[PDB]
Amino acid sequence: ALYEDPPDQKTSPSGKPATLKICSWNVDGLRAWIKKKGLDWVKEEAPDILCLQETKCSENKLPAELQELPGLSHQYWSAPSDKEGYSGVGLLSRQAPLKVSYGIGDEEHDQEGRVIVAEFDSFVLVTAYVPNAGRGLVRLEYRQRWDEAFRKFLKGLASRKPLVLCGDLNVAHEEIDLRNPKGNKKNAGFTPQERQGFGELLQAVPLADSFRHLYPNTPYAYTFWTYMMNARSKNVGWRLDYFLLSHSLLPALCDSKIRSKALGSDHCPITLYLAL
DNA sequence: TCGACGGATCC
DNA sequence: GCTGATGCGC
DNA sequence: GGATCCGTCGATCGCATCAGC
Ligand SMILES: [Mn+2]
Ligand SMILES: [Mn+2]
Repeated sequence: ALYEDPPDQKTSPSGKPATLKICSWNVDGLRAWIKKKGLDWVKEEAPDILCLQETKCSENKLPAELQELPGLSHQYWSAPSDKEGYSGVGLLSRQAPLKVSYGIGDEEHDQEGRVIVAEFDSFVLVTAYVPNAGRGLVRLEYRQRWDEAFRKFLKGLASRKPLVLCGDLNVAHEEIDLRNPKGNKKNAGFTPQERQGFGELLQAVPLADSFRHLYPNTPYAYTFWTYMMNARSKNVGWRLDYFLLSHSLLPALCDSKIRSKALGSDHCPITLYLAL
């Protein structure tokens, strides 16, 4: 069945108003997404921080519209080191971060422009585009290696500051997180190995699934739909895009949204409200 | 994701 | 710039 | 031996590249 995201809750569990609004979006081709009016949607949402995944766009080719964007003037981009039109992430912020870094510190895993770490006053933001296990599961062996290194990196990071992790984590954690769980247990994104990695990420860092924490029993809430077979119009999709939080920030959590109606990609954007 | 193939296996 | 083919992806 | 089931196994959509010129 179709899904309607509930209204934005903008106070914390103690009624402190939301001070920080982060939006994350796998744009699936940055240039195409801008031509499909993505930035119009971003300007109306007016986030304080905007994280993009799968930009498929070198730093030379970044369209001009992105400079004329003064609510998000501090902009950071990572592209693969030797693979054009593939992967890529960016982070755009209203306020400059204290410190920005690329990758996780493991050469093996830092060649495909997938991770930006931005340290602010009260917390660290990681945005990530996790490697897809691939058709026929060709990259499943590599993904489990990625998962373990990524988990260890985030565990280290969260021991020093509160952590927000957002982005396309390329796994649907539980059967409620996709429309066709039965038909997809040997497919990328829903293998038992990918579901276990997510579980161990939640437990080992530790982190909480912001959206599932607030709506633990809400089905049909998805962030991705394949372009094929008109899946989006039937809401035959997957929840692949997350905000994961240090438990300490759970009392700062106001809401975790899914903007199902914003068009322009095969993912919709997700939006996080925090009281900091 | 879907339909079309199989090759089972029951009524 | 243009065609046609390939890589990638839930 | 005619009908439903049940595991593969191809053809879709969309973006961006590449090879050639
Ligand atoms: Mn994509
Ligand atoms: Mn079946």
